[PDB]
Formats: sequence, C-alpha cells, structure tokens
Amino acid sequence: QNYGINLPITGSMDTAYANSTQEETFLTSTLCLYYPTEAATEINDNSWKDTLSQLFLTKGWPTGSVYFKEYTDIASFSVDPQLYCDYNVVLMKYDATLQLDMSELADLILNEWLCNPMDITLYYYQQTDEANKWISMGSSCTIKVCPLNTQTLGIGCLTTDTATFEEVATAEKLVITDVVDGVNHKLDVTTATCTIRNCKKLGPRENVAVIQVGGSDVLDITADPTTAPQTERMMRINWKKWWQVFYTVVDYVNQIIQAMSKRSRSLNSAAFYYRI
Amino acid sequence: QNYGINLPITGSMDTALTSTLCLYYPTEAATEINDNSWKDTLSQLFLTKGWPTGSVYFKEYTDIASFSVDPQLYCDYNVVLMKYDATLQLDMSELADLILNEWLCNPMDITLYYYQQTDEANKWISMGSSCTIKVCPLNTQTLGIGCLTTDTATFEEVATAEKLVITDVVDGVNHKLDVTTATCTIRNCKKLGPRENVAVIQVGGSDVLDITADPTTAPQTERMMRINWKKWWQVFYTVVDYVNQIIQAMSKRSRSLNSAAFYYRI
Amino acid sequence: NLPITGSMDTAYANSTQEETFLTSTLCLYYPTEAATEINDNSWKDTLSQLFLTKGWPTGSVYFKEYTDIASFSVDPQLYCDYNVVLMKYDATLQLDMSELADLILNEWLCNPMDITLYYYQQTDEANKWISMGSSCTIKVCPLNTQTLGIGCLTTDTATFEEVATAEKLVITDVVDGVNHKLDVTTATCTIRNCKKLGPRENVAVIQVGGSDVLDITADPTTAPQTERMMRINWKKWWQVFYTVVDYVNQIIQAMSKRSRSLNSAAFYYRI
Amino acid sequence: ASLIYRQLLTNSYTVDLSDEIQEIGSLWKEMQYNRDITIRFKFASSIVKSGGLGYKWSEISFKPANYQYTYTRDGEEVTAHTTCSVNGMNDFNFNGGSLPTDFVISRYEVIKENSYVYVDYWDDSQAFRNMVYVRSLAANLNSVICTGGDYSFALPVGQWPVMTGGAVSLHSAGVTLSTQFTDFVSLNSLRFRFRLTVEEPSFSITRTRVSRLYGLPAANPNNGKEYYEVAGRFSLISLVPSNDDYQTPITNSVTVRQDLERQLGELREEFNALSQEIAMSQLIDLALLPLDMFSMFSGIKSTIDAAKSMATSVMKKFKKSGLANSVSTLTDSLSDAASSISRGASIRSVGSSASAWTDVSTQITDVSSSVSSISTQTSTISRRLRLKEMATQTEGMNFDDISAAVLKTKIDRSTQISPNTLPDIVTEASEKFIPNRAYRVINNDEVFEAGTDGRFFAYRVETFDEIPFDVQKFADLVTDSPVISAIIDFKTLKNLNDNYGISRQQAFNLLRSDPRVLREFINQDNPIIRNRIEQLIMQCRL
Ligand SMILES: *[C@@H]1O[C@H](CO)[C@@H](O)[C@H](O)[C@H]1NC(C)=O
Ligand SMILES: *[C@@H]1O[C@H](CO)[C@@H](O)[C@H](O)[C@H]1NC(C)=O
Ligand SMILES: *[C@@H]1O[C@H](CO)[C@@H](O)[C@H](O)[C@H]1NC(C)=O
Ligand SMILES: [Ca+2]
Ligand SMILES: [Ca+2]
Ligand SMILES: [Ca+2]
Ligand SMILES: [Ca+2]
Ligand SMILES: [Ca+2]
Ligand SMILES: [Ca+2]
Ligand SMILES: [Ca+2]
Ligand SMILES: [Ca+2]
Ligand SMILES: [Ca+2]
Ligand SMILES: [Ca+2]
Ligand SMILES: [Ca+2]
Ligand SMILES: [Ca+2]
Repeated sequence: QNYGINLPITGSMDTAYANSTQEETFLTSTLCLYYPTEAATEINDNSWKDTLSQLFLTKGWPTGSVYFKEYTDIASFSVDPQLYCDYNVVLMKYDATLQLDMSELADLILNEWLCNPMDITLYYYQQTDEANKWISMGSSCTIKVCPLNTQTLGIGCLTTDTATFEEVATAEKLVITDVVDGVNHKLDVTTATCTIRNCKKLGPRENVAVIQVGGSDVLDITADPTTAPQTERMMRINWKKWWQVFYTVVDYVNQIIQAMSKRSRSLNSAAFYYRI
Repeated sequence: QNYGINLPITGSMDTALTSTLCLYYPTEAATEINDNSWKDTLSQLFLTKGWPTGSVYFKEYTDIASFSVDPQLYCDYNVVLMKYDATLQLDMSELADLILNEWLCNPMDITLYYYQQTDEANKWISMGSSCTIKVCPLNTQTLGIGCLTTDTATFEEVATAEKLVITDVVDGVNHKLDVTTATCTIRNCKKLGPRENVAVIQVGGSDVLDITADPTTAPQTERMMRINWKKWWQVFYTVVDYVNQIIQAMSKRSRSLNSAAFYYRI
Repeated sequence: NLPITGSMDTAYANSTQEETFLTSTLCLYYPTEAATEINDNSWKDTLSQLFLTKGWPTGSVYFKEYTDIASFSVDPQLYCDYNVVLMKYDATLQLDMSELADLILNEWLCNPMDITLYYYQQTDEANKWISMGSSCTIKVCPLNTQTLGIGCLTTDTATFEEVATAEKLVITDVVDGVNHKLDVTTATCTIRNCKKLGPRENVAVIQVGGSDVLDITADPTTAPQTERMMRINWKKWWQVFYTVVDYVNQIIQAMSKRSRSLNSAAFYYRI
Repeated sequence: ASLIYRQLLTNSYTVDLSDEIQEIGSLWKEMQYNRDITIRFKFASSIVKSGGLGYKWSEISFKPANYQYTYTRDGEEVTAHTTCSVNGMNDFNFNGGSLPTDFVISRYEVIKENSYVYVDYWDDSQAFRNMVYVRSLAANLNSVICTGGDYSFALPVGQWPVMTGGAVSLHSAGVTLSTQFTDFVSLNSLRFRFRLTVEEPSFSITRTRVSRLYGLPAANPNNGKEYYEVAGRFSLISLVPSNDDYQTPITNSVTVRQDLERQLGELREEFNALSQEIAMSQLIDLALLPLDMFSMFSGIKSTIDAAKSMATSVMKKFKKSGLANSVSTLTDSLSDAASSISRGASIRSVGSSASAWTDVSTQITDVSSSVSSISTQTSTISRRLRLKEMATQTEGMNFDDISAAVLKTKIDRSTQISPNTLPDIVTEASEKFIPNRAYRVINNDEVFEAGTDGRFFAYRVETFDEIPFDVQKFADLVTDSPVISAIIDFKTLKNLNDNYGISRQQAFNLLRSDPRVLREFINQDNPIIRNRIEQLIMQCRL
C-alpha cells in the first residue's frame, strides 16, 4: 500500500515455517522454455510440445502454462530478447568461437538493466561508474569510439574523421561496450540498423535461468576481470540427444525453479520504484 | 521494500543515471522549423534550466496514428507534444488513455476462446498496422445476440483500420472476437492507475481529451496541458521556459524497466 | 497603500449598482460584421435606450467598432470605465484572439526595445515581448556568454529563428536569462519589453461562439478562465446585443474599477 | 584609520607588478555624450615576394589600413576617420620544397581567436573634442563578419593556386582613449577592441596539401568589400572645468595645474587652509574607522585613467618616503641584532638588555639648547616608537589614526586631485603629519612618558604627580610592553585633573587613549581636551 518508500521490516526468529508453496506457484505461474531450432530439428516430432506439456503436468504444471519459444541461434536471439513468462529457462548451445556473444547474452538476460536512449549524433557520452555500460542491439551494430580530453579534442583519433575512431564492435547483433569511466567519447554507431542505449546494471534478474548445453564454464556476466561468478541461474549440461536434454529439464524443473525467484522488479510490491 | 510495503508511514505535521527528459513532437514540427541544428539549441536552452548536456532527448513521430502503434516511453520524464486534429479526437484520447495511465495486459487468443471484461478497469487494447475489431456478444447458452458465431459478417464492428483502439464492451458478457490478427494484435488490459512520468501537451485546439471510458467523467489532470500556437519555435520555447512547471506536474517514480506503454503478463 | 483594519461585524451597505451605473461609462466593442448583420442606422440609439431602461444614463454607453480581431489588436485603446469586448471566434485565430485577451485582460508595464543596438533578455516569467503593428515579423537568435549565437549567426538574419510572421500583435516568450538578438521589421512593427503586473479588472471579453480556447498565460500548466472571460453561442447579433444589455449588471459585477495609476498616453470616455 | 598606511606598505609589492606591465605597455561638471556611431574600416595586405622565378613569397601579412567616410547621425552629416590594425597573428607557412621551383610561402599571417582587431575612430563631432577628461567610457557594437576572399598567386607555370575561404566574427570587447598622429596636430580618438571568433568558411590553398584550415588569411581579407561596418553606440562622460552653474564649456581643452606642475608647491597651502574646517568629535569617529584601501580610495571622483591607477600610484610613491625607509631600517636592525651574537659592542643599550628599539645612534646633537642625556635618549627612542605605531604594537588610538582621518577628510574636500597629486600628498602627509608626538608606557601603576621633542615624564596613575624619570626602566618597558600614544599627554592630563576633577575610570581611559572618553570629553566642550586636539590637528599641516 505504501509504494514509494522503503520501510524496514522486522521479522522474528522462531517464526514457524510456512508449508511448501511449490505446488501453488506451479499452479499459478507460467514457464517459458527457450530452445534453438536445431533442438526441434533433431527431435523430429511434430507433437513433442504436447508430450513435454503432459510430462510437465505429471510434474505439477497445469497443461496450459508451459510455453515453448524457438529461436534460430544465439546471435539472432540476442536482438531484443523478450522474456515475458513468470519463469524463463533458456537452453543455449555452446560454441567455442562464440564465448563473448554467449557471455553478452547472459549478461543481458540474467541481469536487470535500466536503459536510457542515446543520441550519438548529438551528445558526447561518458560512463559514470562501473555499473554503467553501453548496450547495443540490431541486425548489424558496428561501434567505434573516440575518447576526448578535457579540451574536447580526441585522444588517438580525430573527431572529424571517423576513420581514426577506435573500433570496439563489428557486425554485432548484441554488444555490451565498457569504456573508461569519467571520459567523454564521441560515438560512431551504425544507427541505421542498430540501437544503442546507455544502461545501468540494477541487479540480478531472478526469473531467467540459462542452461549452457555442452560446453565449459566460460560465461562472464560481469565486465570486471577479477570476477567471473557462476550464479545459481547459470547451469551447464552435457548432451548428445536433445530429447535427453529436455527430459532432464522436465525432471529437474523443481530444482530449476528453486534456483530462480519471482522477478523482484515485477509484481505489485515493486510499484513506484521502477516498474509495477 | 516489498516486505515493508504493507507497513504504515508515520509523520509529524509540526515537523519542517540522473533525470532524463524526452520530447515527443510530430515530424511536421521539425519540418516547420526547417533547421538541422535545432536539437542542439534546445539542448543548450534546457541546460539553462538545469538539464545536463546528454539528458534531454528528442523523439520524432510521423503523426498521432503512427505514434500510437505500440508507443515507447524512453526517458525519466516524457513530455508528448501532440498536434490537435478535430477529426482524430478519439484517437488522441486513446493515445492519452494509453500513455497517461499504467496498464496490465495479458495475451488474447480470439480464435480459440471467448472473452469478457470483468470490471470497469478492464479494456481490450489493440495495436498494429490496422485493426478491424468485430464483436459478437453471446448469452448464457453461448449463442450470439444479433450475430451468428459461425457467420462473421453479422459481427458488430467497433473498429476499422485502427492503428490503436481501446474497446470497452458490456461487462459480464462473453464476446466472440474477429480481429485482423495478421496486421494487429489485441490484449486484455487492466488500468492500474495514473502514469505520473508522462505529460501530454496538446498544441492548438480545445480541451477534448477523455482518458476515461466512463461517460460521466472527463477529468483534466495536471499532466494534460494545452497551448495555442502559430510557430513551432514558440511552442518549443514555451516548453523549455516552463519545463520546471511541466516536471512539477509529473513524478519520476513511474519509469518502468522497459519503455513499453503497458506491463505484459502471460 | 496602508493597512486596512475592518470589523467582521459591519453591516452590508446598500446596492451601489445604481450609483456606479450613474457615475461611470460603458464601452462596447463589436466587430463590423455585427453592424453589417444588424443593418440599422439607429441601432446605437436603440441600445442606448435599452441601457437607460437598465439604468445607464444616456451618453454613458459608448459603442466602438473594430474591423476584426487582427486589426483591433494594434494598440487596443479602451476608453470607458467599464469595457466589454465582443470577440467573434475563429478556429484559425485561436492564438491571436488569446493574445488579444492577454493584452487587454491584464495590466502591462512596457518600455521600448531598441533592438538594432542592444541585446535583450527576459528576466522572469512575467516578462514578455509585446510587438504590435501592421506587420510584425520577429526572428530571434539566442546567444551565449561569448556573444555567439546558438544555431544562429548574429551577422546573418537568415539563420535567426522565426517566431512570428506578418502579425498585427504577438506576445513573444523566450527562455529567461539568455540574451537574444532580435530582428523585427521596425518600419511596420514596434516591440516593447513588458511585465504583466496583474489582471485588468475593467475589461471583460465575451467570446461569441466557439469553445473555451483562450490561454492568457504563457505557462502551459495553467489555462484559467477568469470571470471576465465569458463565452456565448450565437446565431444573430441582435440576440447577442440583447443578452449583453439584459445581463449588464452581471457583466459589471464580474468587473472592477481599473485601480492602476498609469503613465501612458490614452484618451478616456468618462463621466 | 592608521591601517591604511600599513596596508599601502603591505601591498607595495603589487606596485612592482604594475610597473612591469606599464613598461610593457609602452570645479568640474559631468556631461554625457551617447552617440550612435558606425565604424567603417578595412585591412591592408603586405605581399613581399622572394627572389628567383617568383614561385616563392617571403611574406604575405597584415598591414594597418586607414579609411575616411561620412554618415548621418541625428540629422548631422558627420565625417569620420578610422584606422584598423591587428595583433596576435598566427604565422603559417607553406614549403613546397628546397628547390627554387616549388611553391614556398615563408610566412603568411592568419588571425584567429587568439588575435585581436584594434580600430581607432574619430569624427569632427562635439563628443570627440570633449574627451580630454573622461569619467567613464563604454561602447557596445553589433558584431561583424569578415570573410576572406579569393586571391590567385602569380606563377608563370602551371595551375594558379587560389586562397579562398576564411572568416572571423569581430565582437566588441572594450573601448579606450587613443591618439591619431596628423602632420601638425594630434587628435583624441576612441580605440575599440574586437575579439575574433572563427567561422564556418575554412580557407584552403589550391595546388597544395592544405585544406580545412580555419581563420582569416591576410591575402584578401576584404573579399572585395569597400569596407567592413559595425553599427553601435558609445557612452562617454566628460569632466568639463566649470566654476559657475550657468556656463558649460563646449570643449574641454583647458589646462589644469598639473598640466604645468609636477611638484605640488601651493597645494600645501590649500591643505593647510582646509585644516580650519575640521570638526573634532566627527574627526575622532572617522579616525576610529579601519580605513582600508577600498574605503580610502573609493570616494574620490576621479577620471577614467586616474581611478585605474590611484591605489598603485599612491603605493609607488609610498614605498620610497622616509616612513618606508625607517620601517625598512628598523626591520634590518632587528634582523641584524637577532642574526649575530657578535656586535653587542657596536650597539650601545640604554636598557638592561640590547634591543634594536633601545639603541642610540648618530644624533648629531644640538648644542643650541642645554640638553640632558636622558632627553636625547628618550627622543631617539620615541622616533622608533613611531614605527611601533605603524607596527600594530600599540594599544590605544594612535597619532597615525588622526593623521589618516585628516588625510581622508582633506583629500575628499580638496578640489585639487590628479594622478600625480594624490601620490606625494598621501606619502608626504604621512611623513609630515604630527611631527612632534609623545608616547607613554604603563607599569605597576606608574606611567613613563617620552617625546620626540625630548620631553620625558614619570608619574603615578592614581595621582598625576611627576616622578624621577628612570631611564633603563622606561627602555625595558617600551621594548616589549604595549606602547600608548599620548593624545592627552601628561601636561594636559594634569591640567584636566586640577581643573576638571576626573574620575579613576576617566583617568584610566584617558591614559590608554580610549576613544570613548576622548569623544565624551570633546562633546562636553571641555576646553583642555579641545585645545589639545586642536594642536594635534594643526600639527597635521603637511
Ligand atoms: C500445512 O501442512 C500441515 C501438515 O501437512 C497441515 O496440517 C496444515 O493444514 C497445512 N496448512 C497450513 C496452513 O498449515
Ligand atoms: C438603504 O436601504 C434601506 C432599505 O432599502 C433604506 O431604509 C435606507 O434608507 C437606505 N440607505 C441607507 C443609507 O441605509
Ligand atoms: C579656524 O581654525 C581653527 C584651527 O585652525 C578651527 O578650530 C576653527 O574652527 C577655524 N575657524 C573658526 C571660524 O574658528
Ligand atoms: Ca556479440
Ligand atoms: Ca585512431
Ligand atoms: Ca566503464
Ligand atoms: Ca569478469
Ligand atoms: Ca484509433
Ligand atoms: Ca449483426
Ligand atoms: Ca466493459
Ligand atoms: Ca470519459
Ligand atoms: Ca498574433
Ligand atoms: Ca538557425
Ligand atoms: Ca520567458
Ligand atoms: Ca497557458
């Protein structure tokens, strides 16, 4: 009821635990499963959605609440990834040559970002603190940056000639650019086919989990070189058959949801902080 | 917060990324200005009012109809300069209704399921290239009233080639829906309350906005301004000069994570 | 100006309406189309006799004609103690009529603006630039501390920002605290730096037809309709004048004596 | 009020800072002249070509240019003459090669934001012959745009390079007085400064690797224009000599006393005459003001040049007078005495221990009057107790306060002011004001007193009866303890006590020169204190 203020909450130890709410959340929540196209191709069964829905029902979920969203690959899925379910699970196939792209995708979807628009043609942009990044997504986003000194003259580049700009992104579907803080940069972005936004990492996004299918511990969802945390929402699975992968996902849905939580930014109690 | 949301706030009566601004203006405004550097001038004029350099943003939209197709609200404060057209009144209202309020919308699969509006806060908001909403109310036996569930030509049309439309039907009644799902999408939306971080300035005309479906009320909130105009430069100068008053009418505490005009839940 | 101590127990004095009607003058301003449609050379005397029935002595009511809103806006001289301006509504002139109201429903303290040699700025929200003439085409070039222009070159008027074209009256509001270079046609225009002091209580404006569109305040967050802004629907001008005559007591009730001590040069029609 | 003297000395260092820039640089009625002027000017170009076949230019630079015209001002056809020059120019260069063939530009001048444009302006109007004594002067002008034009280079071979582009905006920034040198007379003129701002047109040279260069080369800066015009208004306030309210000179070319005298000779008599009209209690009130530099030099109705340098001219003269050298010698003597336990023999002490305040010196000695040794010692000591006055080592109000108050109240009234009169009248006043002044030091309810005139007195505070003066104790007391100026010196104190029996508190305050008791006694019209203060004021005779 008091939505604009952060009031302290006094809890008492020894307060009896409430019964398990897993059944109630399963009955009153929606699960989205994100898988690549090759998964469906290998499975080769036009009715596999119904089979998985029935298996989830055997596991508890009502047979109208599990959604299956298909994406071509990591690169395409990274353009405006919209996750609307109460609980989102993303099966991301591992490629040894796409480590940075997978890390960027996980950073984008495993964390909450507050993004403001960017007019590279109008303003010189600066990153204030470590939580600030430049997230750009599009069909082909190429970003070059020219740092400017206190006199607004470029460093190692000329503001007039974009050829001297330092290239940081080339033909990227998604890229999270981190430059030196407290320095103004002139930006050259292929805005005609990609959008760049100035974003802050508010914190974890608890309703999105990523299962890396058949790789190693390579995701780095933090730009700090000294930290490469492996949160509970990033799992790894060895695989040969996608049917086995989906059976493992179905059978351990309890644990997968346990690793996740309702989106803190969502729901009524988050009203008037950022959203709802 | 959430664990202290349902707690009281006691106060004594005797006791005594920074903000970003977005300006949404029609393209005809920029055409009338005819200058290719007006954005920089307005940014510096705003900086006179205390907005840092890279804070104010100018977003262009072709017209009211096109802007209504899934509008996006980007900045902390969103001042929308809407040109008035006597022939588009409802549309303007619709946009305001979708922009000055917070909505909670769920997917609608019209082909498989009938739908009803539970209460006065429930509407059906549809957006896209062109919507043609045709409605067939049913009865307790699920037979259409003045319509045939099989024959869609007897359906009652409530929207035609709408880029945005908010449909209000009789509550407690199931309706079979024919929507041009190919070219536009419909959703069951609930109005939660005001969206305090968006203000709408009507350039020219008279007070015609109606952001409430109820016929008995047409409230003009502090976030609904109106100005007479002849030159768009004067319009932008009065917007810049009185930005303090415009922000006073707004609150920065309604900027969702995403720029959408409605929360979406599956 | 001195403190005025009064008792809440004092008795109401009798109606002064008759006395003020006897000792004051009323001015009615109407468009030329009103006299055209009426089509009677004695209509002034007819209205005078009707007003006399209402109480106004013969000769106290003065009828003044203006070609149209645009023409009337060029230095509107309001003579009588009580002024009522019948302003025909035109959907295309919503700003202009509003400007006219803003000019005549408020008190303005104005001083000359010698633009060709001086750089001008607006100090506060009450400050505006009122330009009046046969054709007022004002272009503005905002400046900075280094005297350079913002999106404009002080030496090239073509780059100045256009804020008014061929205007009989225009109230210009720019960003306060910023110097601007002004280029207006001084031959057919005169621009004055003005401060609005407060309402002008002896001037009422009756909008004949339309809807409430007047905005006498530059602030976008306020569009107040004071009691001196009336609006009547119409189809015949004789009915308009009859309703003005019949409710003259109500109209004057909404008005008060000017109360301002002026320094300008304007004739008055007083008794 | 004495603080002013100290501050002048304290600030004297800035005087040197002035001289540097200066040597790098090279009654009255107020009448107003606001005139709408039109400065029409232009540049000139010096194109000196080098030897060889003509492919090389030694210089292509700016040159001051004169212009004459006539324009209408308030219905008056006014003939105007202007002279435009430039300063702070960028010497670019083009070097096609070491061969005689290659295009070479040794040095070509371009004016940029770091440059300045100076324009002398004169006309035969009234305003420009009244500007000999100027109170204030300030001109505003609309900015002008000077664009560079084409200029082809005379090569007999191949393509002809062209110098196109280049533009700068001149914005008015400052107007001063200046002089135009004609053949047989000299004209007072208004010199306007203009700051340059680079503009979009960028100048480039064809047949060269030169492009996107910004500024205004000296090649063809006029771009074919007959003149460059700025229209504006200048406000001038002129000080015309007038001795009556009904006359007003059309022109102020009058001679003043300082146009003919550099050493004020008779203004001393003017000051000594001004001394008559000085009030007493109000003079004390003014003397208690901590008269700082701003307070002292703010009220003088100066000219435009005089106010610009009043403080530093006064201070330049101040750090040469006998007062400044006495302060310097005192400081050096103290530093030397502290700097070496070697020459306590050279200095002879009239106290228990050696101190620079307590040393006997030349004293050529006066056999004219039978003089006691104690008198000479006390006079020599008091002549340094004056530097104690001007070293913040005093307790009560000092004679320097009275001197400063008299100086202020006289300079404001004196109609004789000029950039050379206020110097040498502040300094010489500080030197010659109250020459014979006494000091007293209190210790254990006993007062010792000395005077520069050689009169010494020891007495008791409770009752003013003289005591055998104990030299070698007055010296030890005066070297360290607070020294009190004797405004109401012993003789006056005893007269007052005998005739006007004063209380213990009143005597206490009078001894320590408390301003309150002084002013209260003055307000009672007490003849003795009024007489003493009259003697003090008449001693401020310059
Ligand atoms: C919780 O579980 C216990 C034991 O299964 C049961 O008795 C109780 O009714 C359940 N519900 C609540 C609200 O305690
Ligand atoms: C006021 O009106 C009353 C009632 O009509 C009348 O008796 C009285 O004489 C009038 N005049 C004054 C001065 O009260
Ligand atoms: C004369 O001068 C004395 C001191 O020099 C002063 O006290 C006096 O007021 C002056 N004038 C008259 C008229 O006494
Ligand atoms: Ca990438
Ligand atoms: Ca580079
Ligand atoms: Ca950074
Ligand atoms: Ca890391
Ligand atoms: Ca619509
Ligand atoms: Ca039907
Ligand atoms: Ca309804
Ligand atoms: Ca309504
Ligand atoms: Ca107008
Ligand atoms: Ca422009
Ligand atoms: Ca303003
Ligand atoms: Ca308004």
